[PDB]
Amino acid sequence: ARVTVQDAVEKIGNRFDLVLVAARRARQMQVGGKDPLVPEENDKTTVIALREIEEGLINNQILDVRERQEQQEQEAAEL
Amino acid sequence: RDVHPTHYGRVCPIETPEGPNIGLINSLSVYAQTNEYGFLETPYRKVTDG
Amino acid sequence: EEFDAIKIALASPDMIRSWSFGEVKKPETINYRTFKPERDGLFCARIFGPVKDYECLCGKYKRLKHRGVICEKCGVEVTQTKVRRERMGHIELASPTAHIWFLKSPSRIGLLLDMPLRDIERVLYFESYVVIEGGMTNLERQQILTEEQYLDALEEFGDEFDAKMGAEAIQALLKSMDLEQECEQLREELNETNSETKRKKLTKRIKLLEAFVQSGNKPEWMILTVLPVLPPDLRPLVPLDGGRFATSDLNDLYRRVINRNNRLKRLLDLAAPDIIVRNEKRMLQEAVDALLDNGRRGRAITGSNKRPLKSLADMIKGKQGRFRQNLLGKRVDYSGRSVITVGPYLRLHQCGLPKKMALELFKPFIYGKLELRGLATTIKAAKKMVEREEAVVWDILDEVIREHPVLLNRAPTLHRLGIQAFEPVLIEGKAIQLHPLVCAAYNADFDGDQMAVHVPLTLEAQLEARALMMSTNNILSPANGEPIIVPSQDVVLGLYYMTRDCVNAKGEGMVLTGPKEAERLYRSGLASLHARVKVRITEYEKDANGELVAKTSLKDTTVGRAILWMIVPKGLPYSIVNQALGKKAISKMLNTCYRILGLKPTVIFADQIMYTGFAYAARSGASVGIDDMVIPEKKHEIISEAEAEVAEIQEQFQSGLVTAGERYNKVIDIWAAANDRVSKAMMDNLQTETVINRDGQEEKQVSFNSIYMMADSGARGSAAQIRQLAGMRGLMAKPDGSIIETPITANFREGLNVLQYFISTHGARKGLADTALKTANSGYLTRRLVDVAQDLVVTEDDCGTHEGIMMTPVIEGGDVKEPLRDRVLGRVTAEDVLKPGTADILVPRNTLLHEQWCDLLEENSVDAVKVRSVVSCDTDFGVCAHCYGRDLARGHIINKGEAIGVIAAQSIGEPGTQLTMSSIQVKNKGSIKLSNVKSVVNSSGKLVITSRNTELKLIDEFGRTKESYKVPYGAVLAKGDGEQVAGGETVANWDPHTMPVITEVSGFVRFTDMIDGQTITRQTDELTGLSSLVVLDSAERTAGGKDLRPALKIVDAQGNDVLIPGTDMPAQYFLPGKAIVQLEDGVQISSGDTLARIPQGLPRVADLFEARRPKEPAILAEISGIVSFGKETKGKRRLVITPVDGSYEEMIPKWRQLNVFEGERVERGDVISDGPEHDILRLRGVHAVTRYIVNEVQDVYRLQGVKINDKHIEVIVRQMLRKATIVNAGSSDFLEGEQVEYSRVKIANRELEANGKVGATYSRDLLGITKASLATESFISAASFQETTRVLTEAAVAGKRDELRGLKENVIVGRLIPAGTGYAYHQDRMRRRAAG
Ligand SMILES: [Mg+2]
Ligand SMILES: [Zn+2]
Ligand SMILES: [Zn+2]
Repeated sequence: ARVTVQDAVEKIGNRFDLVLVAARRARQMQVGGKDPLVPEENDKTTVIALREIEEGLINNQILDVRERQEQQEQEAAEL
Repeated sequence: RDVHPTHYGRVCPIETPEGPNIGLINSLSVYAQTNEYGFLETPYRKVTDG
Repeated sequence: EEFDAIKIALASPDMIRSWSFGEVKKPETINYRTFKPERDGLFCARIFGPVKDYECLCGKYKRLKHRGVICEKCGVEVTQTKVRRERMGHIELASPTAHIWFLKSPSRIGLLLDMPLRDIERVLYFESYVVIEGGMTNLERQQILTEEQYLDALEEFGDEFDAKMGAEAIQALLKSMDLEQECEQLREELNETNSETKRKKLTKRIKLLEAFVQSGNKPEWMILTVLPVLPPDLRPLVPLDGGRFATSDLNDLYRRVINRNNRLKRLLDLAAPDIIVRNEKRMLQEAVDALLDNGRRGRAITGSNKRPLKSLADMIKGKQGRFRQNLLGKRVDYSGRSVITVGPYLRLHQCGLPKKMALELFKPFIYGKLELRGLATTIKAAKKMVEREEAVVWDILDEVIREHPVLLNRAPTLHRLGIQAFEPVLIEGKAIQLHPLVCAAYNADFDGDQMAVHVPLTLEAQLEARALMMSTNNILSPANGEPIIVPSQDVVLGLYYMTRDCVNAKGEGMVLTGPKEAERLYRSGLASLHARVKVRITEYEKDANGELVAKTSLKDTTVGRAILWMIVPKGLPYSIVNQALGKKAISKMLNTCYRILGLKPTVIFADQIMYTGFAYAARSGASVGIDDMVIPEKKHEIISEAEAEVAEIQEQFQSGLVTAGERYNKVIDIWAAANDRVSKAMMDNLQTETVINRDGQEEKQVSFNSIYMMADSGARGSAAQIRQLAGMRGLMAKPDGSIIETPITANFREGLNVLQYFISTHGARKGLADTALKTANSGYLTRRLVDVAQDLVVTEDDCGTHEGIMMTPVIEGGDVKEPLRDRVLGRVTAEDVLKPGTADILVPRNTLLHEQWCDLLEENSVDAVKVRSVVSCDTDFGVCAHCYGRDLARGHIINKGEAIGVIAAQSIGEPGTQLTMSSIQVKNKGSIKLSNVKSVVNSSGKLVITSRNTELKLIDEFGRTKESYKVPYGAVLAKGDGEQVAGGETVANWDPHTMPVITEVSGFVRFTDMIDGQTITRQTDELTGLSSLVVLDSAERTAGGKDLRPALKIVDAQGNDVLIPGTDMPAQYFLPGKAIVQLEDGVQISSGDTLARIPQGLPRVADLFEARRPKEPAILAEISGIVSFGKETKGKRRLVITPVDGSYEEMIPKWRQLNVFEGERVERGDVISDGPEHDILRLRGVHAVTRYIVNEVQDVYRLQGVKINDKHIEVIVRQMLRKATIVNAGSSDFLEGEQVEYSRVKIANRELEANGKVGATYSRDLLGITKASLATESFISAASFQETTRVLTEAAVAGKRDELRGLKENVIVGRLIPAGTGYAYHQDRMRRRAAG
């Protein structure tokens, strides 16, 4: 959280992907403004994204499975 | 930039700057004046026969 | 927008007109009153652009009445402005003139023609003519003709020869010539006579000729005919605020072309006489080069400043230009400076900040939040609501601030940890607050050293300031395995007072129940910080698997030692806090804390070691004065007892006995021999002089001095710094630096003399004039160390290739020096390695070597193991994590994506600033090893050797060596190798002056091959009588026997030569000078007795990396075999070697002493001269090349107290070896050296099964590392920093291109760096090339 993002690296496996997979996560909530999964606890968007990470909730695949159902469910709406 | 035994009496060993001009600037000690030529003199007392 | 690569070539004069917009024909810039751009001028609107919005000059086409219409009266359009930077102008010359990058420097144009620059300089200066083309074959091309011999070439023939004297005369020589006739005729005779110094010009031109062929460059463009003019936002003409103007320099320089070109085309119209038109075209190239290189060709050119001008290239040359100062480093918004100050209440991830600084800095972030609040309505409204002091201004400020971390910076940056990223806390001040514990990370203290501040505005870098650079992510420095939160001054002192073992405190002996209740007793005045009290505790261990197992025990401990147990998170023994807790124990007590419990407890822990360290100092109080420093009474007599002796050898010096050196070396000793004992004067008088009485008579314990508790703490110094206070302060010296005869008898407690203060400046002003230029020499050395490492980023997990270097200790010289396990620690094993009970292989060809697997190797007595280095890794364009082991900074398995080199280039160049300031005896008992030995049993019984490679090494019985020392060729011993040697027994002995020529064979002597007057003298011993034929030195004797090698033949009674045991080689000593053979004729000498005796830094680091050979290289043995000697001193001695089956004779400076004799056998890997020792790369392997260098410069740091992991230097040795000279051909060129990786490419496509053998074999090469950055495939990586004129000539003659692959390339162009967070990007860019 405020002090530590080490447990956030024993989840993914990479210090640099954490800079990417949280930024891809928080950009759906910075200006995309979606619902967060953890409660807020009066924190900015970068802190709820890392608190999301520790319980195994936002991965590289979970950032893409969440969109790929959402892509075709949007692409079953245009026609 | 460094001292030498003729410095004593004429030029102080403690009022220099520190950085890239440490050995270029000096300051003359309180008792000295100069010559008609411009070489520094510095007083002493003589001892005639003890 | 986006572009893949770039390209550079010579620009044609057709390309220039297609680049441009209009021909600048008049020097007028602005009129004298109407400040206006000028028609057909330099700032012209008809060429370069518009200025005001949709507004022409005279007022015909305005206000979008006529969209695409030029005001044809004045020549000016209406269109969109700000093209005054993009839109270049041009100019067409009348006489063509020459580029100065392509002429002055090889010349690269006269180098093309093999024509001298002095042959050019009669032509392009208008001194004498030259031929263009002899029509008749009587003359030949490239022939300078003087103007008087030109008329003879006129009046002979007239029409059958063509010759000018002009720049056109060189221009005609480029249009005329062909290359396919030349470059296949240079092909024709490269095979005729390939002698090198003629063939190296056949190497360079078949480059240079065929450079132009396949690329598309032409050398016609190499002499200018058209010029491009800089768009006037690069050459402005600006006013000041006071109506005064100030221009760029190039408006002046461009002016000198357009006038002097004008008074040629007008002077052509009037047909000036043929003397003057020459000087007309002289001045153009005088003033064209004034643009390119002001002070290059002749005398410098200055103006009204009376100082030289900044040229066109001087905007790219040096650090005054744009590569070194305005592209890599920059200016920056969103930043500021202030002064530092401490905080004893910030936690580690926090830091202070002013309000007035942040509210002024975070002004773009407030104006977004106020509209989301709506108290401010618009933007200009919200700016108004800053000055009006709203409570919501400081309720949005903190709400902007919270979880937005912030960089801080300090100069000089010396390594990675100079920049960090804390979290803000506000305070009501105007000075940047800072944690105290980060002062080890900066080598800084609080004397007003300012610090920068920076904000990561984007989302992504804000995460980098939290995931990468947040100050609790990185505690462990990349130099070693000890952290950088070694507690600095008072936290190491507040402990050392508190943990102590005296008997003074009341309450000692009764038992307590828990470390809570000591609060109830010590504060009440029934307890003392140090009182030795039995206490029952409850510690915790992890003897299960990650699970706490309880135990509870009692400890006869002290009270202050017990209160530390209130914090420590139940994993450490009570024995770890059972000491005095100096700086030695505390830093390991963090190291052992995260050795066991992981990282995150040791960031909470160091927080609560700082809060106590001031708090029990605030109980204690540390006070100093004059009374604390005590002089013992043994000061009067100890100097007086030598003061009677300083007149003693002076009185010898009045008797005329002692020389200068023997008296100077004795007056320096006895004046300082007692100074050695003034440490013994203050030890027993000031360590246990205390007398506190406690249930006995007295007590001998620790001191109550409050000084020796400060140095065993670790705050400032140790027991050598008190010697300048309590005793006398050593000796003194001159800034020349010779050691003084009379040292000091006074100090800082009694009072020095007016002369003792005079000469004290000498050691101090020099001592600051030394280091004030020793910070320059490291900011040099760092800057090129980061340039060889600018390509190094990991690629793959494994190469899986052959094994590499071998891990052994460095224990030579004295005792243990480096533990093998620590050099083992952090790595991956290379070879399948076992335990000393056979075949217990602990690796599956690779194991990560952390500290518990290091404990296994310390357990077994085995001490040799192989570990992959960067040399045995062979992934292209990177290294592998299976050959790096542990990233020392993060402290676990190195991932994929990280940098390698620049962390080591920050590691190695950091403590360069902190750096610059007989008989061999056995030590203990054990085993004996001395191998690679051929020796003899002497006339005394013991091992006497007659070989070079032998030396003594002392081992224990287990196998792990204690000592080793060099023994000379021919050393007399007292025990045998492979025996038992007791401790303290004299093994070896030899005279230092002589190197023995001791007889290994045993035969009679005979005075052969020397007759007195030819190669020798007769020097009989007038005292003894015993003297043989006395050989003389190299210059005194007669030349009539100087071609005859003088040999005392070993003969027997029949007349033979007594052979060596084993060989049929004759045994006679070809004895060189000064070697007086003792015994006369007919005497049998033994085996093993002398026939003749032969009696007699940081720029040091800048040899070891800058790839320099010494001035006195010690030659090795080229090829082995039975060697003879050679020629007699035609400059130097030659060496006739004849191998056992193989195939050289070369110079020898014979005025030094040789090693191997005229007929002795030598093996490769042996010096043939004496001295210090590229050759070891030429004839030996690869690993031993890296061995001597790593074991020399890491050795330097141990001498002056630094520790650096040897991998960092090994990282450079891989970047020190990139190239490979080639022997054969068939696929490519023949002998030019090339990239070793690419030399491993063409074996894998052509020497592999496409063809049986068509390739070319190759060794390893070695550049200087200051030019290995200049000798590169990328060129802007080489043009950014050094010699920018040269590297942009040769890049353009060949038609190079770049791939933007180095990380200095992606940073200048605004791209993302190919490392770290951006490496996971750049491979998608890399995979999109191969797929589309
Ligand atoms: Mg300071
Ligand atoms: Zn107009
Ligand atoms: Zn490898």
